[PDB]
Amino acid sequence: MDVLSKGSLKELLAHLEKTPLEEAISYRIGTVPYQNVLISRNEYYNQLYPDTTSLIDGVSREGQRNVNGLIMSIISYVVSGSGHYIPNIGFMLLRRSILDILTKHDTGLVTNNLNYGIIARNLTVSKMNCEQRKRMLICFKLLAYKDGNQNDYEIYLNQNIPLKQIAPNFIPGDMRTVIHNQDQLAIVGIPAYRLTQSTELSIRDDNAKSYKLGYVDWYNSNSFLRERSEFNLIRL
Amino acid sequence: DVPFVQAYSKFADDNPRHLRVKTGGKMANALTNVIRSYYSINAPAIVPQVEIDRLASKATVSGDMYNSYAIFNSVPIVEVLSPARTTVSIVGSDRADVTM
Amino acid sequence: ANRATSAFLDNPHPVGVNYVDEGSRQFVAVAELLASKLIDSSRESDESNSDVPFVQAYSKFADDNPRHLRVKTGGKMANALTNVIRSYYSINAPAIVPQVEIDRLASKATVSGDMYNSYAIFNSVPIVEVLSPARTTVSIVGSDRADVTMLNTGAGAANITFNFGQIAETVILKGSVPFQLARLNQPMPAARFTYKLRPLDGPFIVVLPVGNPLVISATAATRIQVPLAFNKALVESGFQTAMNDGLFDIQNVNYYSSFDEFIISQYHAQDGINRVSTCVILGLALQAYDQMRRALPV
Amino acid sequence: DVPFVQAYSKFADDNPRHLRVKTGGKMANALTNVIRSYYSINAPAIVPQVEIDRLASKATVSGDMYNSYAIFNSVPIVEVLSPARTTVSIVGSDRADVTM
Amino acid sequence: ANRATSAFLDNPHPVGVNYVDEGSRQFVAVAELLASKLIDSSRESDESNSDVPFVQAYSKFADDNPRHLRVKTGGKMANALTNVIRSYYSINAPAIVPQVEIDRLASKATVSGDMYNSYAIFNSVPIVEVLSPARTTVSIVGSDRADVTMLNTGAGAANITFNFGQIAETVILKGSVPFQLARLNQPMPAARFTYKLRPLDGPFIVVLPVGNPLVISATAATRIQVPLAFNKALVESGFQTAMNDGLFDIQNVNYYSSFDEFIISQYHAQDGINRVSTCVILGLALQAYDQMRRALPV
Amino acid sequence: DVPFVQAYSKFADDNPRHLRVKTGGKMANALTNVIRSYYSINAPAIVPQV
Amino acid sequence: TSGSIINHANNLNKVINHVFADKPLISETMLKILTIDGTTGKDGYRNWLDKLVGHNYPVYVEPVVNIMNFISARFVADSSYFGYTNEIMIMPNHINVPVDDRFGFRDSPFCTSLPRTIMGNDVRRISYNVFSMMEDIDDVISEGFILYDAYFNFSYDIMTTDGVTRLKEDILIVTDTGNDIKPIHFYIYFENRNDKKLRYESKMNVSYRLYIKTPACLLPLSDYMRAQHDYVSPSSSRVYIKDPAVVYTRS
Amino acid sequence: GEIIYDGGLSSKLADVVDKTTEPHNADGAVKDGRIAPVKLDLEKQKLDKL
Amino acid sequence: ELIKVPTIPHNLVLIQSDNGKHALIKEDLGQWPVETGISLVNQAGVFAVQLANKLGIDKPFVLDAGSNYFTDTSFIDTRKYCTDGLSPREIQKALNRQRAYYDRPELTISENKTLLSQSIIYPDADGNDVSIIFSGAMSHAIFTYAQSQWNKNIIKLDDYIREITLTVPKQ
Repeated sequence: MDVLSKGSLKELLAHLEKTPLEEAISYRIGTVPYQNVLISRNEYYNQLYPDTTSLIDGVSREGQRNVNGLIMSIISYVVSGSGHYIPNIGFMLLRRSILDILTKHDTGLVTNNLNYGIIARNLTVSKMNCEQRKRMLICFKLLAYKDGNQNDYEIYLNQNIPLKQIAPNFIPGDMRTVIHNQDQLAIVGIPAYRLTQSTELSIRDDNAKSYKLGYVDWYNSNSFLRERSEFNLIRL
Repeated sequence: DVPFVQAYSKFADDNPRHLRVKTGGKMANALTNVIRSYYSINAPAIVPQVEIDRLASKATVSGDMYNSYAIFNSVPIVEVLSPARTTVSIVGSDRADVTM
Repeated sequence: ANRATSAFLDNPHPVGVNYVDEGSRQFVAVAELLASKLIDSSRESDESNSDVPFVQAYSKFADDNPRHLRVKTGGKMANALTNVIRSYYSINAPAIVPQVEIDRLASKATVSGDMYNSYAIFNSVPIVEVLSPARTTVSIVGSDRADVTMLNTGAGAANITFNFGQIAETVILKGSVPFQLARLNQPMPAARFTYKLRPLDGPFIVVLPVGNPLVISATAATRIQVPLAFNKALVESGFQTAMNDGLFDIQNVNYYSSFDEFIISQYHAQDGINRVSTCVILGLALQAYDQMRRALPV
Repeated sequence: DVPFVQAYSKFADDNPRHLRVKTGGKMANALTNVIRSYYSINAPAIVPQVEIDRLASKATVSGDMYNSYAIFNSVPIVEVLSPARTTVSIVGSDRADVTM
Repeated sequence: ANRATSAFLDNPHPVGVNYVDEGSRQFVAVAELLASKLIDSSRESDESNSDVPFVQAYSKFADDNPRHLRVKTGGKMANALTNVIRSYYSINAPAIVPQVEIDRLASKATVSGDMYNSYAIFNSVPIVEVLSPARTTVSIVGSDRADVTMLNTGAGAANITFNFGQIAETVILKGSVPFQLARLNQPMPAARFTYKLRPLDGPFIVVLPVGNPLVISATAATRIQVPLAFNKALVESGFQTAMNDGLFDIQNVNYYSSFDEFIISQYHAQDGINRVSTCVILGLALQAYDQMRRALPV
Repeated sequence: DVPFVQAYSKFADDNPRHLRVKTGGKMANALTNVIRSYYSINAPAIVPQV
Repeated sequence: TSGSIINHANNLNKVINHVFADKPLISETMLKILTIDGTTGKDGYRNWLDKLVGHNYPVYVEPVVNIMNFISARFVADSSYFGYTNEIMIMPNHINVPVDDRFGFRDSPFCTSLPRTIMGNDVRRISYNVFSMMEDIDDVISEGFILYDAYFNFSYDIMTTDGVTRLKEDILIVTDTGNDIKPIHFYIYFENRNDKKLRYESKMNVSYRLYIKTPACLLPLSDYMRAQHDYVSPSSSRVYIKDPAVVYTRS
Repeated sequence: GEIIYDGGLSSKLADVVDKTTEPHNADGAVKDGRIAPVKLDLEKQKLDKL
Repeated sequence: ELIKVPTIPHNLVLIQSDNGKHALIKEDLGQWPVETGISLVNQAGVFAVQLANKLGIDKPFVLDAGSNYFTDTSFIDTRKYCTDGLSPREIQKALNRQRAYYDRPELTISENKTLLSQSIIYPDADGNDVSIIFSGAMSHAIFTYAQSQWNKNIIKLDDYIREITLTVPKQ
């Protein structure tokens, strides 16, 4: 909820600094992705409604323990609000924040030898919207600049013209580009008037709608409940 | 031209001008872009959400797409299995003529 | 080499040259406006218990108050509109209506009279010529949907040339079985069911293998500038009604199934851009004719 | 668009309007028709002189047509006479090439 | 039979597809505006000994004050304009200028980026094909005025078919001696010196009497929609400067003597409507290039 | 005719009159002679430096 | 419908009350005709207006109709001439926007046109009603937006000296029952580029800036020839006759 | 040394009314021509006037 | 009655900086409040009558500015310099102050005469006198349009008589 509410590059990067990797990953096994399933949408049809499970559905799915699984889990958290199930990551990586995993060399993780085309295919980039596409490219650029693979990032953008049009305009090493950036990246937010409490056809659309509807209640009643648990505890 | 000026001002968020051309404003650009995205999954789909929400707030109409029905007179002929020596031809969609 | 052409494209008769000035265009638009009021006031009067709305509308149209004994013909406007329609169709038709009456009738309402501010899409498929080899038989049936049935009895494949003219915007070709089609001096693509072509690109060559008759369905779209009040449904109804009433009966003219078929034929003939300018005014006149005669049938 | 509105009003005697073609007014028709009559004598002269005089009062100019000069580069070759054996051809107006 | 065609009409290379949106169109109009003000300020700066008016004009054009030690290249606007001209000419040329820079430059002055307000008349003669029978020699020379020299050695009179492009509006034909010309399957009129033709009418047949060569001089006029600021004198001068400066030197492109040949050749090609729209933007950009370089030579 | 009178007076150093030739004054004569001298080396080059 | 009848009755009474207030719109001759039966002047006029609704009577367009219509069209079309605009822009100081630089203003609040894109992205546009109900306004104003769907009244005072160009009041007021934009008054100063003190104040003291489209009434001095206009007065040898009657009484 | 910059009047973006305000329409830069919100005495507990 | 308007409402001011570097011409038509949520055209009509009152074009009028002129002391001038509108002297002072800031020479005699002769009054063929002055665009457009509308009702006496001849009795 908090990650999807951020609407600026500054706010998104600030949030990733304060958020440990534990929030990105999940401890629920979920189901295997890329499965043609029939779900129930009784609002519209009596028959079952076909759909395909993906990594950006907003529901935890099983993921491998390699470097790609950890990166895919982080990107899913940014664009869908929920991560995947990577078994036994270890306390050493869980305490580190998301940005250090993306943009630092002290994590002990070798993020080189990463193919952005393969990762984009696995995350179903063809199904995500402009804001989700923009957030995914931000993670790619941070990973590319840390490992000195700026050429491979440019090659990926050249092959994908639609992604090149909406590419973020910041440079990871320069602070001036971050402050002057005018991108809008807010998936959820408090809307003028309201939105009907009705279901949607797709798994992604319905889960995204559930986040928007619950944001208003989460905004008002989160400070006290979080503080009660935060008090008398040490942060990871 | 008073009625047209009011209507164009609401649609395009700008007054009509004699020297300038009447494109329709940002609503025209958004409407063209969403049409491109609807046709194929390879379309760019570039128009952001903040533009979509700001244009839906101009009028108060529900987005219900299931409150009525329409009849489409197209003839689906999935397959016409034919033995040897028999020749079958399917012509047309609105009215399918099968010659055997 | 054999040549096959669309039946509706041959010999477009000349159109009228009268009633194309600014004053006459205003009269046609005014006729459309007042005819629309007549139909709506007719339904309003029928719905309620008072015929006052109909009397008000008929008084403006016919310059006289309706009477029970007299047949509601339509007045001087009805007579003028019918005669102007005949003049448009053929240059041989007389120009009965004087200009002073047209100007008087055009002063009833304040309309622009501009006939080229909007557009409309027309579905007639122009097949100017299909050139075929000696052992090949080709037949073209239909205008709104053109079915080209091709059979070759030769030993090898035959190349058949299609020419859709330079006026149509897009042409979609569908076949019973997948087939090969490419422009001149271009490699043949793999067999596909559907082809989308720009007619201005050039003549299109289609490969015809032996046996297995291949029939191609053609659908075209053309854009013609028309007034904003143009309604294709009402124009088509007026065309059939005017044809049934004998408004188009005159020596040495061609007859068409639809106004769609009529306006495309004139466009493709020599001096076509100035021909379709008059045909558009005829379309708006027929749209007014359909509405007035439905309210006042004789 | 005020400067354009004022200029068009003086030229056409009618205020510019949206949803209109902006033809040019009565002044455009007169100029078009006098051009037709100037080309040859077979063209009709159908512009009343009252209309011409009324339009000539819109601006104050002398109307003199002999106070300056211009240079025209067309080459007049009225005749080129050659004997029986020779052949002569003339090509062009601005630059006449005579090949003999 | 032998076929003869105009030299400049053969193989028109593809044009660029970048910098054709609304933001880029405004940038070219802004550049044309500010470059024109630069020339006028320089002239007034020569009338009065003070260089202040030129300093103000250069500052608005180049975002910096003129400095005596520097070379006065035109600033960031001149670099953007030069790279934009390169992109329009060929699809192979890259697009260096970022969109952010163009948007910033376009905000200097308030202009309308529409490029369809007015029209311009171009004088290139589009002889698409000339078909001549055996024992006849036909040669075509020129683009602004085409001199078609023909001579037949056979005993019988020959018929030559002229196929001007379906794009030119009017074409005028003059001969050294009076000749006969007519369309397909139409009666042949008496010999005349001059003929005025509409190319849309169709191919034209000319008889060649045996014994003496016949030369036909052709002049054509075509209408292409251009912005109001368009000036053919400035565009033609800018085209030569761009060619001289080396802005059009890209592998696998075709070069033209004048801008009018360039725009006509692209028009007589596939997707000619779309190509001409890009060429019109190139013409206005070249007009800005001509005015700025005359004020600031390098 | 005031705008034309001032322009001619500056150009020709003389006031226009209704009964005179109005040929352009000494500036017109000097311009004619310098054009003659520029074209060929055999021209007199008559007009002095003062 | 009861709603239509109530709306018609209330609107009709408002028209009658306004028409008969101060100098009545209707002369006493028409009142005498409408009060022949016995009804009062207000009542007699009220029933006649109800009857005229839906009339097709042609009404001639008098010259003063056209004059008011012409002025009304220019009021809507050219809003900046009369002190109001249709949209405003609020941006932080650190964001560099292209502004009009013809008048030599220090931190000019005018732009030739409001930017379509800033730093490669389209500027967010929010309607005033949506902006009034926003509770996350603190996050939104960080990026910058354009307020539209409202009419904004503004005034400016051009000061001859040099100083910090600032607004008279704060940009916005935040209350529990919605947000609002405070009245806009500009203090525009001419710029001396080499004043380090006033340059630092502009960068540091003011944090947010408001931008509007440049008023068309303003015109630089170098373009004074654009203000040349022609007026035509009739000939002085004209006599105007007050009583054009052509006959006398026999007497 | 000489003092060039030492501070000055600082412009504040927002005026946060630290008190409860009854509902109101637009006033200031935008003036609302519609009628003010109607204060309705609804949801009474003890039944008065019935 | 038909009122006669002596002067033209230019509605122009000149604002220049103290150092003289920058100057501008501003047209002041006033400030008119606009209320949102209701139709703008209805408010425009109310302000239109007040605007016409300010410009003095509400009632039928005929402009007489022909006598608002003076003649220069030069012998070859023989031109009428209009008094109405923004005076060219103010533009000359503003331009001279601008040149002083840049250390440019002041306006020479030739340019001074050209600038001060910009506003003129000259007669046309029909006998009317045309005034060329410095004025605002909207003030010019509104004033000239109202002039055209009122002029439609001004007709010659002989034309008026011809319209009322049939109604005149014999007694």
